[PDB]
Amino acid sequence: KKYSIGLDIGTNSVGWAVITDEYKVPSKKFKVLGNTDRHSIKKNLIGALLFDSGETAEATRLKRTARRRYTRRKNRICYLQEIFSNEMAKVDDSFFHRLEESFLVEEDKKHERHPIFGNIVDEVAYHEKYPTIYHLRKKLVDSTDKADLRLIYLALAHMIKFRGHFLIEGDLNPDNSDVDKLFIQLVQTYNQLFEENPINASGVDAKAILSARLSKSRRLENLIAQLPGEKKNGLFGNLIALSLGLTPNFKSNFDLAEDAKLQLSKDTYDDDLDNLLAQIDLFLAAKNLSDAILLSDILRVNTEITKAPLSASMIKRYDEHHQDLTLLKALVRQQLPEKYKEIFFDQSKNGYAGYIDGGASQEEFYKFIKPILEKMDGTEELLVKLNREDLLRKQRTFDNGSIPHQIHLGELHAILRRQEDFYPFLKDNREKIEKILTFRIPYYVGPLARGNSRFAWMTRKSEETITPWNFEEVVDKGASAQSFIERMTNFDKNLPNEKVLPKHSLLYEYFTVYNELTKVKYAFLSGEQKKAIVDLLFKTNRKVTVKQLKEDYFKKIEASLGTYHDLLKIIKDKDFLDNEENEDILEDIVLTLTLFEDREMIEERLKTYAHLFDDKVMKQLKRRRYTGWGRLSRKLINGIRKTILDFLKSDGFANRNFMQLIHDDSLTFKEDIQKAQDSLHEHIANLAGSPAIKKGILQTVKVVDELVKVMGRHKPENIVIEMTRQITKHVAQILDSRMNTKYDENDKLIREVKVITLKSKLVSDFRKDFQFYKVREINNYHHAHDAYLNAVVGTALIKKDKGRDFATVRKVLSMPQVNIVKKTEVQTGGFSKESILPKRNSDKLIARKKDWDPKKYGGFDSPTVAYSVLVVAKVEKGKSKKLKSVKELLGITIMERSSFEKNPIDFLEAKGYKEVKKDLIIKLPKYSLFELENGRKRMLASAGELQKGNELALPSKYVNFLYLASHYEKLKGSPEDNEQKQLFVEQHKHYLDEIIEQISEFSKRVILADANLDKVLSAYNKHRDKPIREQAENIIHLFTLTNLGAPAAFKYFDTTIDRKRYTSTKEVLDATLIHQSITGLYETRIDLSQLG
RNA sequence: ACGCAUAAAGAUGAGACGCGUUUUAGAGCUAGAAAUAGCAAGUUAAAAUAAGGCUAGUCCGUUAUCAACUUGAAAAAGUGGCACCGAGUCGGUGCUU
DNA sequence: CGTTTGTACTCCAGCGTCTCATCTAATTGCGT
DNA sequence: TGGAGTACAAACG
Repeated sequence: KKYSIGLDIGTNSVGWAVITDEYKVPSKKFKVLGNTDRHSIKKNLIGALLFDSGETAEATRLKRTARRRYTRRKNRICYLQEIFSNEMAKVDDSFFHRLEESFLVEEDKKHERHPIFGNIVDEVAYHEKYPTIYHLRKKLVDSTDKADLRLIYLALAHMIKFRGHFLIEGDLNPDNSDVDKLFIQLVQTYNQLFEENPINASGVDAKAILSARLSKSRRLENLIAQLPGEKKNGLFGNLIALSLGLTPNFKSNFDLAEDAKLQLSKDTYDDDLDNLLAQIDLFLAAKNLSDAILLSDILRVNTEITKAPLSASMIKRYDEHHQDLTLLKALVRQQLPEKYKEIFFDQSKNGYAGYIDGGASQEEFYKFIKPILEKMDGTEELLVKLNREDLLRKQRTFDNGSIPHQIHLGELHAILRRQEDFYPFLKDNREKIEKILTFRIPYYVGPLARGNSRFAWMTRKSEETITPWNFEEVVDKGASAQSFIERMTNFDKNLPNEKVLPKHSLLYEYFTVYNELTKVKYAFLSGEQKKAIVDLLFKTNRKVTVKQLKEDYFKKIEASLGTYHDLLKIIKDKDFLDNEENEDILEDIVLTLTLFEDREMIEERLKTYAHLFDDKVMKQLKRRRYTGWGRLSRKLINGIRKTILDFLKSDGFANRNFMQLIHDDSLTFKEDIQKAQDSLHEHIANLAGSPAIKKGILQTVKVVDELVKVMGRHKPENIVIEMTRQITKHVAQILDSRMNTKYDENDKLIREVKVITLKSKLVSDFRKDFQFYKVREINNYHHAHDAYLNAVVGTALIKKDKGRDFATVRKVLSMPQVNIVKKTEVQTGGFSKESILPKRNSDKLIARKKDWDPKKYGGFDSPTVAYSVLVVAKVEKGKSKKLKSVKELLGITIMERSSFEKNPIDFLEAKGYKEVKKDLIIKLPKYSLFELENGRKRMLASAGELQKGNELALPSKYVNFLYLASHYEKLKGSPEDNEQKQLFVEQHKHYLDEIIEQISEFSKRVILADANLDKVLSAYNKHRDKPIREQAENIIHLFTLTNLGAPAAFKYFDTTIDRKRYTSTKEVLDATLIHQSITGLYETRIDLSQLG
């Protein structure tokens, strides 16, 4: 018999339906097996799979990189301890050890409690003399006396461990923090160079530039307000180049500097400024201006006093906190004695004592303390500081995120240079320590694997271990840098194994220009004319017009080659460029000038050709750049056999374009078959979009194949799919390739099965036209009905009685039975919640390491179960230790399944069970389905919780009525329909009571939440008087009691009603467990009451 | 002015920064039998950031895939009759296994 | 009297900013 | 979101 399949793909559901030539759905008597006494069930060919949505890989990468950074930060300190290790034995042979025993409780320490000095008086003196680390950093920088080696190490480790951002290149001159006023010096120098004496207006201080939020709008407005400059060089158009990345990247200035580019004042600036060098300070002052605007912004100290600006800022940031605390204590105690014992003694409010010791941030502390400062007398300076957001600040606060590492380098350099003459091993290791601080792995070399990585691409110049001091002697940077881009670039589609040509490659240029000119006709343009036209026009003219100059040449005798011309300007040797014996040299150059960007690999690669052309040409070309990868490889256009490029260069009927030349002639048709070559699990990688659709496609294929398997393996006639978009074009190919695997008398496909695709406008119009209204809040049958209607409308459209069929449509929409299925799944993810709880005496705490007992150290909490196993055994009951037989359900967590699947018997024994019976172990994943009396179903959600399992089969008349009242005004859309709709809905009201009765009966049968039903009924009785719309708007909310899935709270007009949480897992240990196939038609029932 | 480089959505990979938690170290004092009472103080550091693994690397550990049962180490293959009259989570009648 | 267990009721969970590279695919400024 | 954890009072031996 003929039939068709309808489908409806989604992000969380896949409706499937089967219809014969008549639009009704067939039914069959499917067999069941197990230890039950049932043998058959009769089911309808309708269903709807449901599943959990997939997710993106981002959140895993964001932790993988963090794991790498934590694995490297320990190695840096390991190197530094190694350097000190030869001498530290003469001072404190255990210093590095107490620093590791520091974390753990006093009972488990092997050495003394005090980390630094190991005895009480010295530790107290140390904390008395240097209240923070910064008072030590500054002391070491500003001193000429021998420091103790422990202090030097402790200061150095702080900077090597915390080292600031690497985002600024070149040097920073520390004293430029003082010279922020040099705006007048800038305009002065601009006046000296531009002797026309531009405006020297000084009425606006640089302070307004530094203090403001100097966005482009603010920068421009403030700059133009202070200087209506007579030329752009004195205003924003140049000062942006002087203080920010250039928006005028081209034509940065027209008068000086060759009219050439500058971009963002990188380290490359020192050579990009050669345009100014060749034709000339206006451009020198930018350096000091930027240094000033940075340092004077971050540093609150004029550095003329000291070499260590940051240590000098933080001391003042500490002193003001002390001086304000001592004042505020006195004021609060004098004016409000009742608040003193709250603010300064609590640890729960947002007060000061709740800001140090609690978790309170700066923002909420100010929010709390503003009023007490405001209404009290004499606090004006505190109000000023608070409005500036500099009141009671901590040193290591959240906003240190902008300090650059040159400051740390400058401090460390002097720290070494003051002490090296007393401790010789520092003298010959300075270059090593400073290297440890500054060393960084380049972004294109990647992980330093040895072949085991799934990610790495690095290649080695030697088989040796990498350290900071010999990185470039072991990694071969050129090969890694090339592979970095070669890894990601895609392959040629026509022969899927060779790399693609760059867009600017010269062979590609010839190919394109020949393919263009061969189509010129007047009769096709013969070969000698090809040579003449190309040599005259395309090798001389920088933009040959499409039309005119060809006609000019024609009348004289009787789309661009850009890279050729750019090379012609870069190197003037005409016959060096225009020679075949140099084509394979220049092609490498055109590749290098697009494969690299860092201006070091280009030196690395071009250097072999330095003899072949003079210095100036080489230095000019080194700065050139190209970008873009094309479509075709070398093998497809040339080399493979005369080649195709030769045929294009030939004369006669070879003028046929590539796309036709390769296609018609067997001699060149041969390539497309000789290397023509794939399963779904890698074809799916070609699909664009998020994984959320890939999952739906994958499930849809399985559903289709298994439906075909059920139906006696006769192929379906038509398949209708639903989501001008590529994805729905790809899915059609995915289905039809598998379906039509059959070949005709010409060895090509036979269309056994047709694939069709629709758009939702038709089905929505059908809904509105024939009043098959959909309400999304009641039950999950809409997926199946949608799929069925898709199949109906698609088959009707492709075949093309409405006065006869609608009865069948009505009944199949009204059928009570629909094969809803939820996909079982083993859980994957993190072991437990991340928050490290404080120590508690409860035993739920999970140890954070092997030998850190949670009772003393705290730890994680609330782990997650992977799957649950039914176990039957004997357990030791009572003080008399009776080995009572027990049947029990146990949960296996993600952390444990590795051991469990390795050895179930010893794990179940370690749980405490004795004499467990092996073959009675069952695996029960999440969402396993159980059936109990009266059809009361429950799904497992964990070892100790359940979920509902039933669908409410509300009749069609009620959903039809509720549709006409869930929307009243917006639903109208037309007066002639509205009048009769209003006349209809008004003439009966008892349907509200019918809905209440239905919900009450269904809840009494299967939900068993009677208290909430009583509350609902009482509230409905209370509000019976309200108009019909007000009733309906919350009657729609009322079905949240009966819907499938985990229970959740909802609200009724004034009353919130809380969720009921089933927990009685014990009631299930004797229910009929159901195993289902994906479609749900094939079933297996295990009766747990026959076991144990 | 039709044109395409464009911004504005994503997908994937690599390189660095700033915080936040947890446990110790920073000798609280006085009057009282104690409970309690009065006052003083507060800003920093070390160690860990999925338990761990063997391939021993400056490497790997949260994405994707997964009813039963027979065979197969596994991949993988294979295993469940039809017509008719009716509907409250699917029934019944008939034929043939 | 002592124990297990059943219901109703809270309170809760790691986060923000940089640089670089490739791809797809639908969009618009105003190129002239 | 929806699941683990704490604190509370009644049925059963």
